[PDB]
Amino acid sequence: IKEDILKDFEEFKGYLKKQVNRGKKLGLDDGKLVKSAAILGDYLAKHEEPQNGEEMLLQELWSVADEDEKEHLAQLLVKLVDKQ
Amino acid sequence: GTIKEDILKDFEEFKGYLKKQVNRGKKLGLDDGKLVKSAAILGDYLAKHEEPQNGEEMLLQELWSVADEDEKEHLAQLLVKLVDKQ
Repeated sequence: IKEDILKDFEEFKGYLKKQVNRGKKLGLDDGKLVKSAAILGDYLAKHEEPQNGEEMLLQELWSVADEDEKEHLAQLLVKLVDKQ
Repeated sequence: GTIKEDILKDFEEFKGYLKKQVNRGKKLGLDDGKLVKSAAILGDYLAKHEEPQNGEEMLLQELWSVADEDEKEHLAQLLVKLVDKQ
């Protein structure tokens, strides 16, 4: 797998992991437990300009997903971030 | 506007490649008097574990690798909706 492809993915995954940590820490600051899926879901709801194919695909998938599909996609994305 | 033209084009090509998978898949089934679902075809496609050629494919394969049986069926369904968009 080309080096450029991998690098874009690792950067993408690192960005999402930082999003989750920041969200969980802020929650902790307010005495609350915040779920990873909720944080990632809020990130996708922001519609940030896609910078790579990963973000472009996620935003397109999000745009055709119903409410239940959105929750499941966010949950699946958490497992991707968390490993995998 | 904000999305760089190349990121869009790459997605358009990616989407076209999936649409290619589906059409051919449906064509093969039709010739055998069978109706094949797009989600089944895209699922078989992801099951091949083809080497990713772009960010779109890389994300899809990584998602597929952590998905349980239900999540795989649902992601394939969502991908069909993405392919048949606009």
